[PDB]
Amino acid sequence: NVTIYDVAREASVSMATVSRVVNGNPNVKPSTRKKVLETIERLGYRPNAVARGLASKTTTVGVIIPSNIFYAELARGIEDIATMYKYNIILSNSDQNQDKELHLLNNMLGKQVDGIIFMSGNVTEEHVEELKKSPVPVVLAASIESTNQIPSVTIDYEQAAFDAVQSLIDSGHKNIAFVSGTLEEPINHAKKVKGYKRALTESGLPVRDSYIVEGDYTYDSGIEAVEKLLEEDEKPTAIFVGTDEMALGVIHGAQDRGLNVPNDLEIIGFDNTRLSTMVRPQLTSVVQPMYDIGAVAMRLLTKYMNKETVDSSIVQLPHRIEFRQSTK
Repeated sequence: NVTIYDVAREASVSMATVSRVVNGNPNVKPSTRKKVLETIERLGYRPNAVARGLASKTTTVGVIIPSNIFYAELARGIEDIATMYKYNIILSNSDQNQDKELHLLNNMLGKQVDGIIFMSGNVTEEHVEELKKSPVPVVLAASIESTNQIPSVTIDYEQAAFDAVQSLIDSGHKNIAFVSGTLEEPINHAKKVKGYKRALTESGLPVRDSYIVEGDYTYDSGIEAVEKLLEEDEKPTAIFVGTDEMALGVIHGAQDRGLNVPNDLEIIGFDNTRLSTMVRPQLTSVVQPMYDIGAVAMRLLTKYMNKETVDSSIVQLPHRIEFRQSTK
């Protein structure tokens, strides 16, 4: 676990000075000795290599993650398998794709065995090519790429969309819109949009291009997008929304236009964020099983880092929908 280097950093001296103190050099300022000795005791540094190696090794895993809540459960899920697998977790918050890609080349100088679990809200194509570099195998969690060379553990977004929209239809709505995150992202253009379309097709419903409004993942775009849809000639009576945060906007814009949300306009969102229970018509919304996704992820990774069979990439766990008050 612990090197000369670790000690020298911690006591703010050079490696050569930690050795000097390890070797009992007598002309080391004794304040220096003192601090270097306490750092040694404190960190648990042994000067004997055969002992230092004996206390250590064991198979470790980097985890790159944006950590509010639905992120936390994904963590717990990973942590819980590391724990019984007796592996170790390097966790690290990264948000900016610049922060994201450093962490990659970053913990990429990891340690014994090694492998990496990655989760981002979308994919850099850069990202698809840095993953492929790293010798250690990478598993995507709650992240897709269309780059289906990267093993991924997620829900079925397209079916989850489909399922979100189906409940609207089962409830009598003909005129149902979608409010998406940035379409460029495959969660959107390639899944929730498909599932939304298909839900409409399979019940022989019109698939208007104007019922599909693109937001930016903020609460406002959410608000803007309702303004737009509410200006349509025949207005939607129900709206699927690609994330919760935008959906709070959509409920609120409607409530600002005098519309009762269940009664004039049913709304459903995605992920089951803290916010879904922080609006008043409480947002019925799609629950990913994030604990499982991180667990199953960690296992997947493991079956790679050990080199074995089974199907990757297409690991899709089930989702469900928490029906709350923003549907009838």
